[PDB]
Amino acid sequence: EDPQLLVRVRGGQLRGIRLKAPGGPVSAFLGIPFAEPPVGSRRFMPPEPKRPWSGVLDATTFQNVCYQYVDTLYPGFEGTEMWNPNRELSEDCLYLNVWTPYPRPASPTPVLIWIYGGGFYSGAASLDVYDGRFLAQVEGAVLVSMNYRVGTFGFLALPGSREAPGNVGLLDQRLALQWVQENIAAFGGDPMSVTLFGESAGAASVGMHILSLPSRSLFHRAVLQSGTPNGPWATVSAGEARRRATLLARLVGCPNDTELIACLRTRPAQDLVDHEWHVLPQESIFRFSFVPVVDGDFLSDTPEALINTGDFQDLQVLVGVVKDEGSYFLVYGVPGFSKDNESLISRAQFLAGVRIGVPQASDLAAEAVVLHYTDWLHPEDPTHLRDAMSAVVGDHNVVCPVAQLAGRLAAQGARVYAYIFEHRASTLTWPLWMGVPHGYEIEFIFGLPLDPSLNYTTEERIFAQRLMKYWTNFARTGDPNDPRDSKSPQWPPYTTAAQQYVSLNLKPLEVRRGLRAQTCAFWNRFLPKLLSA
Amino acid sequence: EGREDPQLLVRVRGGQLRGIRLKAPGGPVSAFLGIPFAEPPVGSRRFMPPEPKRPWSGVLDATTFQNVCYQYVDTLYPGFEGTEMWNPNRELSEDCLYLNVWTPYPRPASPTPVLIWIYGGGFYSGAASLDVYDGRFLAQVEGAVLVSMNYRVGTFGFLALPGSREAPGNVGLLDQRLALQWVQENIAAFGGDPMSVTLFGESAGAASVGMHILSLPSRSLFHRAVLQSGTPNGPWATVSAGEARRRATLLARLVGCPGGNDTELIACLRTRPAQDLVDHEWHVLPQESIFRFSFVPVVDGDFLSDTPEALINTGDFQDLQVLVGVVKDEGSYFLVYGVPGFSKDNESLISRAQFLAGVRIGVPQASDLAAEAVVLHYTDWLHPEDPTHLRDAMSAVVGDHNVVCPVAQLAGRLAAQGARVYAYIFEHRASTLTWPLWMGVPHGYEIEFIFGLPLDPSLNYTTEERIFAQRLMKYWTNFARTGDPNDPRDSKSPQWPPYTTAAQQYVSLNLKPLEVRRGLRAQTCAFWNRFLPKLLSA
Ligand SMILES: CCN(CC)CCNS(=O)(=O)Cc1ccc(F)cc1
Ligand SMILES: CCN(CC)CCNS(=O)(=O)Cc1ccc(F)cc1
Ligand SMILES: *[C@@H]1O[C@H](CO)[C@@H](O)[C@H](O)[C@H]1NC(C)=O
Ligand SMILES: *[C@H]1O[C@H](CO)[C@@H](O)[C@H](O)[C@H]1NC(C)=O
Ligand SMILES: *[C@H]1O[C@H](CO)[C@@H](O)[C@H](O)[C@H]1NC(C)=O
Repeated sequence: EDPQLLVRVRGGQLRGIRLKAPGGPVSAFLGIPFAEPPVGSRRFMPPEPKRPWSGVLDATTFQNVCYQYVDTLYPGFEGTEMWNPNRELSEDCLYLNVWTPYPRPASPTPVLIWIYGGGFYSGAASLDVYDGRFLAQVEGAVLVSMNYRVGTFGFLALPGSREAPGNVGLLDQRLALQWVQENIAAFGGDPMSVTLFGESAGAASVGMHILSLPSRSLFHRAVLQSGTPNGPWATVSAGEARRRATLLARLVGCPNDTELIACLRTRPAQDLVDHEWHVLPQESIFRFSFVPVVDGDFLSDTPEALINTGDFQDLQVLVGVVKDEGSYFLVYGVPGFSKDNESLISRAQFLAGVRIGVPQASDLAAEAVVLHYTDWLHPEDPTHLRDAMSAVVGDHNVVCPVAQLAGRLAAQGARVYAYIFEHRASTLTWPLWMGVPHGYEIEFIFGLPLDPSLNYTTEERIFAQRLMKYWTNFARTGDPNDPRDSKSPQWPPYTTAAQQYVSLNLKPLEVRRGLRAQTCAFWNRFLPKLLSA
Repeated sequence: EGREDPQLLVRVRGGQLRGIRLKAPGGPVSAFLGIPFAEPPVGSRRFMPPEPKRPWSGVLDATTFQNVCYQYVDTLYPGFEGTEMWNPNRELSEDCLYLNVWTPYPRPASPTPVLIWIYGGGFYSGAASLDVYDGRFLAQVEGAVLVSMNYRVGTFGFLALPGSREAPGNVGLLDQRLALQWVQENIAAFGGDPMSVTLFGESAGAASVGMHILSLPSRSLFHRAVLQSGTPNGPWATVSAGEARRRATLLARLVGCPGGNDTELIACLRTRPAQDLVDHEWHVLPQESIFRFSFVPVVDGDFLSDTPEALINTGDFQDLQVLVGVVKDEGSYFLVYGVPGFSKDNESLISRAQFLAGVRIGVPQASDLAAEAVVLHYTDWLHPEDPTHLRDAMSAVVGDHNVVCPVAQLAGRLAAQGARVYAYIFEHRASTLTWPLWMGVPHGYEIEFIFGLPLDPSLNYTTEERIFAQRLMKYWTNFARTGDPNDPRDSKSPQWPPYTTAAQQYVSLNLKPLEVRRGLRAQTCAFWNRFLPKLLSA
């Protein structure tokens, strides 16, 4: 019995497992329950604290993946499979993972909590790209990741009902955060230094913890990679959630909110997932059926209203985007696009893709989009049209929401650092035209290149080490700058006046000004005036 | 006769003329100034189409410029050259339908291609007698026959009650056409070739050239066309029948007025002293505005069979050769005539607030939403409050909306419809310019170079400006002669390629050799020419 692998938490005893990282051992405690299994009649309900247990609970393996849709577009293809569930699917999935160095920290150590993305319809903390061992072994961090309910199970809502009040997947996260507050000290973690970080839907979740008062006492800093609580895809109104839930019920034969939710509770899990995509009001991409809902509770108002009026002093936040946010989504619904060819399109197809990429746009607004993104020097060149379609999607859904959030935070007291990630992995399995797709910074932040068997390049390794530095230095301090590197250039804070941000790639940090400034003014300032009138 | 210069005596359809031997720096030229081409449009002829001049007896003295057509005179900066050089330099009169002719001295052996100049000035002003329109340099240096005519401006030229007999509108343009017919009949007696006639003009003169292209009876009167900083399409050059009616009716009220209605109204207007009409001209504009002119050509279904926009979209322009272009800072001149914050006597650094106010004035026809779109497009979002950027952006809104984008629309529409198009941007600021630096190269300041004024040593231009002026004179005349501004022998010199839809090439005109550029302010003009109409159409 290795006494390093033995921990007592408020619920009982755990045995972890000692894992090998290239630099040495780490302690991993995987599959720790933080909630009672949200099964049977607990479906759609807020999570409850895990009841205490007897003896020593085995925490040496990843627990099950929250029940979710599994992608089928490219069966067996690594670029898609890497995001697919790598454990068995179950509604019994409320478990979290903790990595710490071996031996466990002598002093209270800063905590990074990872919240996975996946459009609020998918994801799991057990994926290889979320492997905590590198950050724990190299930077000596305590790293925590939890599972939270996705799809219908996490976000199906009949707003105002007692038995599907919505946002329970967010409460899943929030409960994990309390668990960390109550227990992390036993692992060597410093509960008074907790940094949330997440990507895509995970970034949006982090954003909603910023905006939801009861979460604020459970963390001190936040990182939002490629995602925001504001924006077109991350929330729905109460009216729209009620519409989609009522529609899905009709679709599965169901049938008072109580009775509708009761029949839904009788339904096998896959019966709900089978119809998940069928409740979107328009044919669209970068749109998800069951996401957080403006309930007047977890979200007191819309994210837009909350960022416009919130007070963010004593908050430090790190935000950014990858070079080609939109490319990934095009192969999933836009005619003309495939990963198996260069996806050179016509003007007509670009017009049609915009109605799909901006599904809520009036004829006029879509006209405005096409006219903005067209290169009038080369209005018909397929290579431009292709790259612009990608840009429309990326800017509409990520880049401009990020710039909007960065802006409101800095202006309202927050300390903000912005990046754009521009390195494309040598190992990337997607075609060249997709550039640096949504999601491909993660393997670097988590330190995967340090694994020699992964066949990354020497420079990609040096680069990954630099990113792990920025992230952990940010966790430690709220400032991603190494306090030992006495070298210009430094990473400056994003402000409303200078609007500085840095590029992350193989070359040294470069300071740029204005994050898609003109093009985001179009999305952030002009379009909303339009679609109204 | 007997004891006068036998080279200055010429007969035209209406009678005998005595011209004058002028000195240009490189030699003498023949000028025939103040040749009448129409009966005086005075009395019961005010507002009427011109009647051709009745033959005179004896030798008409044609040694002096004739009266300037009755017009508003600028009072913004009194005694200031930058303003006064455009003001009338002869007596104002409704009796003003005269034309001028410069030819080599002695007159040419073989028939010589003719250039006809149509002055600009918003259709409310102008005169062929101004210094910057002096044909002596082009005549002496290039051997050209140059003709400039006076045409009626303002109320006298463009007041219309559409459909009536007594004020059908567009009579100012009919004055021009009649001068063009005069050239066809008479120019051969000066050594001019009526089979090679090239129109050129700047601003409203440019737009006039455009309208002759679009009007059928004009088409047989010329062969090639040059449009400098102006277009018949665009927001200022025409008005609907309804709008011209409204403006004419309003102006009548302001002066005391009041066959049936229309006949009596116009009859009353003809009892008014010319100055009374001029004094109320600016008061009929629907909004507070710059780059808008009260009395302009009207879309009448006659001279203009439809809107210029419709005509250029749906026209056949096979075998038409056009040179078009713009100056670097089309809008700056206009800001000092209306937009608060702007003056020639300071740097005109404006606030964001002043910019927003200025946009409403420079784009007076815009809804609040359209106005918003303009402000959002022209704002620098890295420096949205920088007074220098807002200053220059104001100038660019006005210049793009009124000139640069209409020209781009015209050029692309013509090139796609068969025309041979050549396009330029004029970027040289005269060393002698009296306007401030901030105004850059303003509207109208290529003209003195096209006409070769830097060849006058007394004018104090630089040596490089002389060489530059000579290049431009060659471009324009080579184009007049061939339909191609390039010198057929000088392949060593960089070439001026035609403007196409595919490549959108144009050239820079400055002290340096020709530089070819692609894209006539393409993104920004897609905004004005494609998006903006869709908005206001909702
Ligand atoms: C790349 C990283 N990403 C987030 C973790 C995983 C993919 N999920 S996605 O939302 O990004 C794109 C997608 C959307 C709808 C759909 F049906 C299939 C895929
Ligand atoms: C500079 C060249 N230009 C055309 C020849 C001179 C005419 N002035 S203008 O029509 O261009 C601008 C203007 C408008 C209203 C006003 F009251 C006074 C001036
Ligand atoms: C320039 O002069 C004009 C007129 O006097 C005035 O409206 C404007 O405020 C002045 N601007 C500056 C920069 O002083
Ligand atoms: C690949 O691209 C072509 C057009 O370039 C498109 O027709 C096709 O749908 C794409 N993929 C496949 C193989 O279906
Ligand atoms: C330029 O030449 C001299 C320079 O002082 C001067 O006497 C003359 O008047 C100037 N010419 C003009 C047109 O200003």
